Amino acid sequence: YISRYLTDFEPIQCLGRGGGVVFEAKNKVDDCNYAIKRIRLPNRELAREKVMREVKALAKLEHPGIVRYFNAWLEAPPEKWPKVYLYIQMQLCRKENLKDWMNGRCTIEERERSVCLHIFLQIAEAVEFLHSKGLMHRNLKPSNIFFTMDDVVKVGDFGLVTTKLYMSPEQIHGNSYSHKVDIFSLGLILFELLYPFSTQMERVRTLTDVRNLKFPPLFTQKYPCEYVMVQDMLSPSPMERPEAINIIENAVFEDL
Ligand SMILES: Cc1nc(N)c2c(-c3ccc(NC(=O)[C@H](O)c4cccc(C(F)(F)F)c4)cc3C)cn(C)c2n1
Repeated sequence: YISRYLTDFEPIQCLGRGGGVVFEAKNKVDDCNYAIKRIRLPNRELAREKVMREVKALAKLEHPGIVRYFNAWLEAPPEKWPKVYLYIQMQLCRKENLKDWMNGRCTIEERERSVCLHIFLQIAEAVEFLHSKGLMHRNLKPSNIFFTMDDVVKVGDFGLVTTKLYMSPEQIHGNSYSHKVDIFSLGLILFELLYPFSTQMERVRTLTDVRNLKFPPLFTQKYPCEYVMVQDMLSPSPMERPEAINIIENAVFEDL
């Protein structure tokens, strides 16, 4: 038995904690560094065949807000001590993610209104695209939103499933039946972009409050239009929240 991953790539480090795993690996033939994700597949035939049906439909996706796909492949290695792993090879993004970007700019000066909305609009446009193809991200949060080396915003890892601060409440109690879950996540992200934080304590407290529609008074005054958008997006009743498309069309972006 030969391992495809081990022959063709020389591993660099880990990028993603798994509960699967995400490595940085140089491809030997093309000398480029990729984000490789090793999933352990289920034992069940009909669980596996549902994952595979997914990679099939995600492979087809092309959008500027979706990380660039390269390859997907299976390995069934011998028992170290019937396990089959799925590898996906993705464009390696900039190591500074949206959390890191935000953590480095803790003054309203550094959070240039126009830059923030631009960043957000990309995240929103990506989510529209996914929804238009009857797909939901279900994993939007600043730690899983990236920039390319070309400095383009990408919605991060999603799909292929076997911190809860950005999940909608219905996502946290029952299965996340609705695709509106993504609209909720967007609500928080838009706010957090426009309103920097000094401490971790302050951030947890303030977001936890905004979830319950208890907005800082300086925010409500400083950004009146955004405040109504973020109120809509955070509607406790999913059916009340706007569609992805409705947010893009909002006049706040019109001329930028
Ligand atoms: C520096 C860096 N760059 C990355 N791209 C990632 C990623 C990062 C981003 C996106 C994704 N996957 C996807 O977007 C989707 O799963 C997907 C899209 C399109 C096709 C496919 C297909 F392969 F067909 F299944 C999957 C995965 C990782 C592993 C995670 N981390 C921690 C990263 N760090």
